[PDB]
Amino acid sequence: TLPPERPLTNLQQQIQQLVSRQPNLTAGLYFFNLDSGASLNVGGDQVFPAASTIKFPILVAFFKAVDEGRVTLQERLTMRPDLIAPEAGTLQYQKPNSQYAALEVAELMITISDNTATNMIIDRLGGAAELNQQFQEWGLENTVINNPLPDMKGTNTTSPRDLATLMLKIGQGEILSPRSRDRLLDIMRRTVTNTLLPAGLGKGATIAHKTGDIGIVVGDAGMVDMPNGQRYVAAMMVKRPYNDPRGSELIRQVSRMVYQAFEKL
Repeated sequence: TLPPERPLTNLQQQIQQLVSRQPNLTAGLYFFNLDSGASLNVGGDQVFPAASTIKFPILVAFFKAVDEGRVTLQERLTMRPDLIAPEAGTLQYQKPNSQYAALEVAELMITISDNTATNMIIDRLGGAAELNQQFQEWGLENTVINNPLPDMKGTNTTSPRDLATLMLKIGQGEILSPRSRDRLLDIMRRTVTNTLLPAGLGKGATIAHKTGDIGIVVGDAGMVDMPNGQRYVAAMMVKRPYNDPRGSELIRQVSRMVYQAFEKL
């Protein structure tokens, strides 16, 4: 039973000030503390290229199909030539039409952001339109798969609010069965890219999250448990000049600010 949003208006103003004084960076972020209801929303509703953050909603859809018996964890998925994609991933180095357990593929999609793995999962789950439908059903108003991954062009979209709100639902025990939820969270704690939201967290904090980076956009979203007992959801996306390190640094800084604010309180 959740508390109502209570905007941390002063910290929101500080974050707003910070994200707008750097040229050619456009940020959006949404944070929500499950205990205090304290919230931060600075451009959180705005639509952004999803980059690999989209793989999080896809993972939820994978486990839903598993819950519903439509997919099993050990069934074999084929890496068809049409699904193979460059950029992040290890499956692309394997022989085309080799096969992998559905769970292994869903895992790789998140842990290492495997693009071939992602396209395999999207295909197995009925394609982009089918998944877009599901995203709408979960209330994800701006989360849309328009093209296969890696989608470097950035045609796939989401919003910080969409991502955080999905994680909030999952954190609360909605959508997925207990078994599927816990496995999803396990997988989202074993990702290899922890240079954004986690880099602003204090010692002892844990985070289930998924990053996305396509050069023109960088972002991350997840759920943090703090050693003081508190829990919050977090999502931030930054449009930037191609590969600008300022964008990644700005996420670390906002992450830090928020974490330290929740510690004070």
